[PDB]
Formats: sequence, C-alpha cells, structure tokens
Amino acid sequence: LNVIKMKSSDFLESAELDFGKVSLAFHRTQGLMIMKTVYKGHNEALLEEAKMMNRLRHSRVVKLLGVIIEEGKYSLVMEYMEKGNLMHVLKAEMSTPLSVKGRIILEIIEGMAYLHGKGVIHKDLKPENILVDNDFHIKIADLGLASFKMWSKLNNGTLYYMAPEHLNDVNAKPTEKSDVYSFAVVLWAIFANKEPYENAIAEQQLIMAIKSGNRPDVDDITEYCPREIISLMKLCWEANPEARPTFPGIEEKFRPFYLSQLE
Amino acid sequence: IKMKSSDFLESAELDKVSLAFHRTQGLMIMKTVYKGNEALLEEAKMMNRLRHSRVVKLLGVIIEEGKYSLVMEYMEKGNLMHVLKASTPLSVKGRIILEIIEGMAYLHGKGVIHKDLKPENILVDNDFHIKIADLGLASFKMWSKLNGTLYYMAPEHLNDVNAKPTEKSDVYSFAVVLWAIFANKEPYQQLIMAIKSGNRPDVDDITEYCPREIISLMKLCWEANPEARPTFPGIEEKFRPFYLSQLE
Ligand SMILES: CN1C(=O)[C@@H](NC(=O)c2nnc(Cc3ccccc3)[nH]2)COc2ccc(C#CC3CC3)cc21
Ligand SMILES: CN1C(=O)[C@@H](NC(=O)c2nnc(Cc3ccccc3)[nH]2)COc2ccc(C#CC3CC3)cc21
Repeated sequence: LNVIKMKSSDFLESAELDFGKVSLAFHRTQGLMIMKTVYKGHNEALLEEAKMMNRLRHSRVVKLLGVIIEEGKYSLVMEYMEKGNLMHVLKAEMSTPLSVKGRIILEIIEGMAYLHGKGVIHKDLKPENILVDNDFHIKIADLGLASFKMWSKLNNGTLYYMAPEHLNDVNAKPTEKSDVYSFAVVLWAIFANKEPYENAIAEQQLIMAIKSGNRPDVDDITEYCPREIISLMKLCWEANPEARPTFPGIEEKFRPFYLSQLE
Repeated sequence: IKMKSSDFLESAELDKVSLAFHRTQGLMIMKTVYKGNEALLEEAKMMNRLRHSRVVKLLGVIIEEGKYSLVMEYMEKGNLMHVLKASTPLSVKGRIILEIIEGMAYLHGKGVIHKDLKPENILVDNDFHIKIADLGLASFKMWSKLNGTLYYMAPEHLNDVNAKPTEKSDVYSFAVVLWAIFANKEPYQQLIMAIKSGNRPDVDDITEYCPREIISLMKLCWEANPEARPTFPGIEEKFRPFYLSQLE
C-alpha cells in the first residue's frame, strides 16, 4: 500500500481551483498534479482500491499516482493534463488538424483495448474523460469515479454517449459493448468539433429517439471526416450490442488507415 | 439591457425565480441562471429587440459577482393551462387564439422558430391577454449554455432529433394548443409511434361548445405532412374574419 501513500509534505504547495474540491499541486519530485478532496471527519479499503487502480499502467490511460488521508480529509492524486479534456480542445480557436485527430482516435482505441484487456469496463467514456497533454497525446480517465467503488461512495451526466440499452436502466450489467457505443459517438464529436443532437428539444424526445435508432447527424461531418471513419462509427453504434466490434478489432481496422492516409 | 440589483426596491421569491419591484419600470420576473460573456449580452439585446404585444419582452440582464440573471415581464395569471383550469368565455378563447397567431407570425417574420410552443410557454396577464415565452431557453442558445412534454411536438421531430425545425413545426404545436383550449386539459413509446402513425388528441373529448371552424383548423394544422399545414399568416387571414364576425 505504500506505493499509493502520499503526504502533504510530499508537495511544495497547492491551491484550490474554481468537480468538487479540486486543487493544483506541485510534487517535490514528480511535478504538477491534480488533487481531488472530500471531507468525512475503513481507510485500508480505500488504500487497496487505490493500489488496484494504480496497477492500470498504459501510456493512454490515467495512472492514479497516490492518495492522501489526513485530518478527516481524503484525496486522490493524478498527473496534471494541461490542455484539459478532448471537447475543450476540439472547441479551441486553433483548428486541430486531421493527422492529430487521427492519432487521438488511435490512442483512445489503444487505451480502451488495454482497459478491457484488464477486465475493466469504463461505463462512462465521453470527451470529458479523455484528457489531453501539451504534445496532444491523450489519456483515458474516470473523473466521475464510475470504477472507484469505495472512493465514489465517499462523495456522499450527459446521455449523448450512453448506449441505448442503458438509457433508463443504468444498473444493468455493464458490458464492453457499452463502451464501444460511447466510442462511436466520441468519433463523431472529434470530426464535428461539437456535441451531438443540437436540434433536440426535450430529454424524453432524445432518449426515445436514440432507443428507436436515432444517431448523431452524419451530414455534419461528411465534408471533413473520411468515409472509412464514418463506416467505423456506424458499426460501433449499432443498436445490437453484439454487432459492435471489439476495440482490438477496431484497432486492426483503424491503424492501417491512420498509417497510410493520416499520420 | 443591463440592470443591477440596486435597481430594484423589493423582491420576494416566487413559486429559482423571484418577483422584483423595479424603481421606475415596475414589477418584473427575475431568474438567476448561473452562480459562480459578451455573447450573452449580445443575445440578450437581440431578445430585447423582439418587441411585440403578444410576445414576452426580455427586459434586461444582471451580471454581478459571477451571478447571472434574466429579467422579463410579469404575467400575473401564470400560463395558459393554469387559466384554462381556473371559466373562460368563448370570446376570450377566440381572442387568445388570435393573439397566439399574431405573436407566432411576428416571431416567424423575424426568423425565430419557437420549437417548443405549448400552454406552459403562453403566459396570461391580468386582463386575459397573452404573451408567448421561451421558459425552457430553447431560443436562448448562449444563456442556456450557462447550465419534457412531447404532446405538442410535431411527428417529424418525434424519434428524429436531427431534423431542422421549421415554421410548420410550430403550426403543429399550435393545433394541439387549440385542442387544449377547448378541452380545458392536457391531451392523451407506444404513444410516440401512435402519434407518428397519425394519432391525434381526441376531438370527441371536447365537451364544451367549440365552433366548427376551430375544429377544422386544429385538424388542418396537425396534418402529419408539414407541407399540408398553413403558415401563421395564412391562419390569421382566415381566423381574424371568423373572430370578428362570429366571436368578438
Ligand atoms: C485526482 N483525480 C484522480 O486521480 C482521478 N483519477 C482518474 O480519473 C483515473 N485514475 N485512473 C484512471 C484510469 C481508469 C480509467 C477508466 C476506468 C478505470 C480506470 N482514471 C479521480 O478523481 C478525480 C476527479 C476529478 C479530477 C479532476 C479535474 C479537473 C477538472 C479539474 C481529478 C481526479
Ligand atoms: C426571467 N425569465 C426569462 O426572462 C425567460 N425569458 C423568456 O421566456 C422570454 N424572453 N423573451 C421571450 C420572447 C421569445 C419567445 C419565443 C422565442 C424567443 C423569444 N421569451 C427565460 O428564462 C426564464 C425561465 C423561467 C422563468 C419563469 C417563471 C415563473 C413563471 C413560472 C422566467 C424566465
């Protein structure tokens, strides 16, 4: 457990930011980190959960660096991703070029393939959980703590990326195909530079529409997105979960396309 | 367009909104949208330019210490369905329909498609005149960004959230409002597919007297094919002489 134990004295300084009690801190040897804190006023179960998450080690997946438990105040600690999340970057003034968007897609695929390979279902894949560093590499995060059972309980949601089978039944068993659907909508957003379903009027309209087969508007991306990716996102958002490909399957389809046409 | 909290003498919370008494311009409804940019002011100014007697006027905005609020006209009797369930004379129901037509024709003339026309967005003043509102911020794009009845939604939008709304989308919603005005009640997955297949509010459940012309109008305006529906100027051309000779 010492592998994930951090102390306030390990950091030179920290300050609260304007979710929840999030702060930016400089670690004495490991650099800038983001800290999320909850006040409670049992700890060993929290530390083991942190140790488990810390074993998810892959270049495109957020590595939990450690936790701090002091004075009834409980913190998770991770590396600071300066450019924020994927949608923040997509909407930036600088228009992200095709070669970069293609690499982002491939890195998302790599990260999700690793997670599923480790038996991890994400359950809330979405642009907000795809973080971007200063060289435009990405890492997959779980900022809503959907996979942190204990740490989520201590703290006591867009539907655009949620698979239709989970619309109105969020307690159904999570599946790998649930994540593949989310990925399909992320693909669309990467080329649209925006959230889907802008012409929806009511939440009930949208939920029923998606369950009936409605999908993001492909006509918004045809002049930017290559045909191969449009075909890919259609496979990945098929209504039948078992008709959706695996992420290793997606990777074997997408990587040679990226290499010859995009890189 | 820009107001300050100091511009108001008194305020009391009203069943995230409050009724406030302005120093010079009188009673207003205030809603704090966000607690915690120039595009917001520009959008507010464009809404302020939507000046018509049957359309709610955005009176101003308050931007103070990270607190963002919209300020609009005060409509004493609440929304249309509240009034319908209160009894409204036929000549007043006819005038209300005509005032909906006027306000919607104005909005369409300005290029504004409402997209969520319904009794809750039709506000009634002390003298039973109406104004059209957008309480769900369907047209307030930038202010909505600071942060669900399907009975009135046209079938071309049911199960297709990507189709662009048009003037005829609002005409369908108007037809169902007509039914509600004389039924005095709200209408009606299984329902959605039924509506998309041609099911409509049951005219036979209107129990009070309703002119044939109004029965025919609501059937015309809720045609499944949007091109079979009239425009609001087309509706006014037919309805105003009817109101003037038979109802006023
Ligand atoms: C400090 N912090 C963390 O360490 C988070 N960790 C993770 O997201 C994560 N860890 N390991 C993984 C890898 C994985 C991915 C999917 C499923 C399973 C595993 N993610 C959890 O709590 C936080 C919440 C929000 C923020 C923020 C912020 C910005 C807005 C200001 C920061 C954290
Ligand atoms: C203060 N306030 C506002 O100003 C609203 N504005 C409007 O609806 C509007 N403004 N100008 C127009 C005219 C138009 C109509 C259609 C399309 C485009 C324009 N509507 C928007 O936010 C609110 C939400 C809810 C309430 C409440 C309440 C009590 C009654 C239950 C109040 C507001």
